[PDB]
Amino acid sequence: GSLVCVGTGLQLAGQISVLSRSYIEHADIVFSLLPDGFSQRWLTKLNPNVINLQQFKNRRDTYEQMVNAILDAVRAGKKTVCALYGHPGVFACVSHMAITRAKAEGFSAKMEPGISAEACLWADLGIDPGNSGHQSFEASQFMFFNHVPDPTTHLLLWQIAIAGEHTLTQFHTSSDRLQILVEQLNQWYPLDHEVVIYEAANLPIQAPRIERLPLANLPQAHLMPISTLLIPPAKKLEYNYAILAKLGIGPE
Amino acid sequence: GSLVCVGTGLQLAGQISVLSRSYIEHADIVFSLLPDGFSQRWLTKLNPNVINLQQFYAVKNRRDTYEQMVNAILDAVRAGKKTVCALYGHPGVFACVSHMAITRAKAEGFSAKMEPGISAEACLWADLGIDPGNSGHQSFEASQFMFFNHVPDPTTHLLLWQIAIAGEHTLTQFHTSSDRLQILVEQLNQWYPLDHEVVIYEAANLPIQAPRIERLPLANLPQAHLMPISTLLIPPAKKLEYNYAILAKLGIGPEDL
Amino acid sequence: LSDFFTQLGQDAQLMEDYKQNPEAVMRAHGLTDEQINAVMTGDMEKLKTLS
Amino acid sequence: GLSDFFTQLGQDAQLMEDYKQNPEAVMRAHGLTDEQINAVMTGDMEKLKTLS
Ligand SMILES: [Zn+2]
Repeated sequence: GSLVCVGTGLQLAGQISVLSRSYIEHADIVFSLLPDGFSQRWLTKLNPNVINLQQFKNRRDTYEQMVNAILDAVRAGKKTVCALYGHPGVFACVSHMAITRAKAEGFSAKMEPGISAEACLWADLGIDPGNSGHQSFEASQFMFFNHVPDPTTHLLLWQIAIAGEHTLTQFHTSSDRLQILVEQLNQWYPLDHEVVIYEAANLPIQAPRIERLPLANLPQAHLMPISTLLIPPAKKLEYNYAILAKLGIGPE
Repeated sequence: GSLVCVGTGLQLAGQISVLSRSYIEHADIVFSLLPDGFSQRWLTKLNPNVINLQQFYAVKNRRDTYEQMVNAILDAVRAGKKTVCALYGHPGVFACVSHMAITRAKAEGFSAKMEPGISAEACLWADLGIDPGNSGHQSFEASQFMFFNHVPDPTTHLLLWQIAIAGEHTLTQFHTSSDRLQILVEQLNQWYPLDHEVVIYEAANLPIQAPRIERLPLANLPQAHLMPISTLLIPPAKKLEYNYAILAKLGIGPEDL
Repeated sequence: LSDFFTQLGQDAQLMEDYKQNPEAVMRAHGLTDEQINAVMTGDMEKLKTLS
Repeated sequence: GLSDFFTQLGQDAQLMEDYKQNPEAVMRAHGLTDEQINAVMTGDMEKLKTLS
């Protein structure tokens, strides 16, 4: 048995690497975890032997039954291939878990890179991150932990739709959660600061969503699972005189 | 006609979108800018009508070479040719030519888009098996991280790109690579100990070739042999700490999430 | 319908032909006006039934 | 010849798996010289650009 986790991307059918697609064709069994059903049908016509994991209660126990099911196949000695949405190693626990436990059982397990929502964002917004630089955080993690963003460079917040996802103790709406985030970002960015709600197109007949709005209107915004918030810089660059001095450049 | 830039990823042949590959197949003309010749042949067999843009290079300033590269592409678009540009990795990440060609194409009113592809970063995550959404992720251009003020969050993975030419300027040439690197080490020492393990990464081109993954202490960085595509990965130095403040509002504790 | 979105997402030729003449190309595969309308309108939700 | 191989290896998952199981045999079945197989197996990339 063996495990190989591949990514389909955001677009349908067309946004998967030639190789990753080959893995699905030659897989003895495939474990799908895609959003829409158009993607689900496609996969099937790509390989008849497909086990949908959506069939599988806390997320702790859901992924435990998922991983367990994937392994069973690998333990039986079937060349297993796990097809996930976008990139199989980006905001994806099932893969890292499965690979980890397969490595722990001596089985061969790896992961092929695919196109993440971020890779799409750069193209759709004609942004080159290489020159500009960027930062990425899971919205929730950015709330529950101490993350100090650099407001001179782009800031992406993934899974902004489920930001503040936690166990129930008090009654808060999503807008209440988003309002807290807005307050927390206010430590660096003003309320009138323009942000962008990006949503990668799934279907080739659909265009990506690129809504701009002040940070203050985020709570009211209607968000989606795959929604990501882009927070462009709000502070100007400054010379790093310290390091410039060392390099040989000072007042010049 | 139209312009469409596509990325071939890093790996040869197999690390490209099914659609992007289709574009190269059903295109009147194709302008290429790929690394090795194995990749150049691959493209040829995929479409015989290929113009290699490596020829526009040298003595000439880069912005001049690009000017020509870009003009050559528009010449095809203006001519009414369904043009496709085949770039390495992601056609938008570290790609002045694509953005220039697309911007200028759009200006003249030509239909022009950019299809996303697999970047070196996309590979870095899979190769090392690191999930950026785990502890976060920060990317900077080394030189830009040295020239300008960028305070990194040492709870996240920090990526410094183009580490080979880190600090390269006309007024810094009197320094050797080892020197500039040393200066970068002194800077990072502010957040990262000298013993901290860092990783130099380079994605593979050929399927029989492996990605460079050299683990070493930050201190031995100045000695390390770097490559133009080389990138530095500084893993976290501190474990994330809860925002007990924000946890207070939602009325939960660390044990509830 | 599903086959069309699949071909349209993979085939760069069909991709372009679509932008040349959306409606006509969708006929060429065989979609009703109600669908073509939902595609042209922009109601993704609409397509939750023609599927 | 050698170029056709690398191209196939990069895009076929089956062939990719086979290679990593039995590099030599697989290369032999695609008619590579013993020198090519060697260069590949020693990872001498300069000598492949020699034998192209
Ligand atoms: Zn990133």
